[PDB]
Amino acid sequence: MNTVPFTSAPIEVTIGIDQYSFNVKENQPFHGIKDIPIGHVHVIHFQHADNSSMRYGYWFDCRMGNFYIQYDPKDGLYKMMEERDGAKFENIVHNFKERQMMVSYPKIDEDDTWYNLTEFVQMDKIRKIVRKDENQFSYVDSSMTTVQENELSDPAHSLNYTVINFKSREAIRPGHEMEDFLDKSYYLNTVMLQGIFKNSSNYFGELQFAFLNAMFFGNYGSSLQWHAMIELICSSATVPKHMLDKLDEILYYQIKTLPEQYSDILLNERVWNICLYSSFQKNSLHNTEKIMENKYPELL
Amino acid sequence: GAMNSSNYAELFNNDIKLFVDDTNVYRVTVHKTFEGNVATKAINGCIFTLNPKTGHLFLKIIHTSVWAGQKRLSQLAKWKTAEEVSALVRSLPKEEQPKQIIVTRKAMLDPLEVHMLDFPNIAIRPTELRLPFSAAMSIDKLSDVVMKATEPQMVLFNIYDDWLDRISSYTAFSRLTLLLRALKTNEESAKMILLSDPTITIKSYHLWPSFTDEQWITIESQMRDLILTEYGRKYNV
Repeated sequence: MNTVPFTSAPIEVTIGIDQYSFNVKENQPFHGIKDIPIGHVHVIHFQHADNSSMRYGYWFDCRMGNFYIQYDPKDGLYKMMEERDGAKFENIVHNFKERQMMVSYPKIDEDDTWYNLTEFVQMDKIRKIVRKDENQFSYVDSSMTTVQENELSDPAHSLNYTVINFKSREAIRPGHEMEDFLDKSYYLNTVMLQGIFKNSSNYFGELQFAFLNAMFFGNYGSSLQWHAMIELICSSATVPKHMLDKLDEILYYQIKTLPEQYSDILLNERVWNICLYSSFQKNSLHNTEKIMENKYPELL
Repeated sequence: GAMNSSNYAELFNNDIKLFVDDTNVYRVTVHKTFEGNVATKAINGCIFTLNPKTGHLFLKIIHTSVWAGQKRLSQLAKWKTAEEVSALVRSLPKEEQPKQIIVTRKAMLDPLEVHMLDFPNIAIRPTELRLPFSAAMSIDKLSDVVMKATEPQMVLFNIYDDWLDRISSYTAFSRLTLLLRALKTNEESAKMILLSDPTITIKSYHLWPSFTDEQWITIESQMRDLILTEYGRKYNV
């Protein structure tokens, strides 16, 4: 079990850790989050009491270093940092625990939600999508745009998701125009799985990461990316059976976890009605279909 | 964006553009089978691809053999249209390739767009206009060449005959669309109006009669009266 200490909490802020969140008051004696489960990525995120705009946060994995939060009054945000002095860092973490100024990562033992949402998400891949190689953790916020968005302006701050475009030469083999557009199997399996992602796990990892950024930060281009990767699979007639079953599970936990109030902006009506009811894979998402009908029958 | 009443004069600037109409690509007769079930029989069709500024028509004949052994033919028809249009563009010298292609039915956008990915700088546009190009098979010479064909065949026409010698493209397109609108709403009457007078003939290299200017005015008024009459009848107004 690992710890992310906070130097202090100078401004009133809602702090999230994965799917949990706490309200912290201006200059409340808050000094970090403990008992964070080793073995998964995590995201710590923030929304200032004064600016319900720009949710922001940091993806990290505690196996990759000792990380802490420190408010910067110049840039006006809670920053993640790395402490390279392992001894100095154990000393801070122990003193804060002794004084019990830390909240406990509040996991229910029965609960596999966070595992289910992050199963294929791997910190090394996140750091290729969020390129900032001097840090072992990755910053994401509400306003960051994706590479594809930039094409249709600052590249240093971009989400370098894999570009998916159903009306592109990449997607459409010459002479198979109609076939490939109506049946994306060759784009999914040869171009994307075998070519770019190399395996289904990396593909599912990007898909889950895009979902989590749309959910946690209302990052619009991540939501586009999540829907695109879903649609590519659902619009392929030939999909490995193991990928369909896993997809059903992935989507089920994403739909399960989404805040009910956000179903309007976070769920693309066209994509979901097409995936669940028109696509080759209509009949292959039984759990996802069942949870969608019982929780968001309006959208459908 | 879409083409509508507002940007109507853009058809007649010097940016090369083509209308594509697919309504006559996949044509069938519906009949009963011996067992009393319904069946279709395809007949030859055509893609109506027209430069509205110059009159040049690129009439790609679609022979029934295209359909042999294929499923979902109405969907395939859209993709075949897009394939043929794309090949037409590739066949044209660079300086004759259109800058825009305007499809008369929105369902052609994705098929053409996909077929034209090699031409990213050719813009594929829908239209809000309710153009009467389906009535092209009401023009006797176009219908005859389609129905006589024994193989895929491209036949080139000028759909304005020699009218541009005397009127502008804008006026020529307005005449063409009035004639076709009339043929669409009441073919028999439309055709009666055009041929009533046997002393006004169609040149072997033309589609329409050699009306004088004054006779075109009488014709156009007759066509307008036809269209209004049929409107009152349709809607009881």
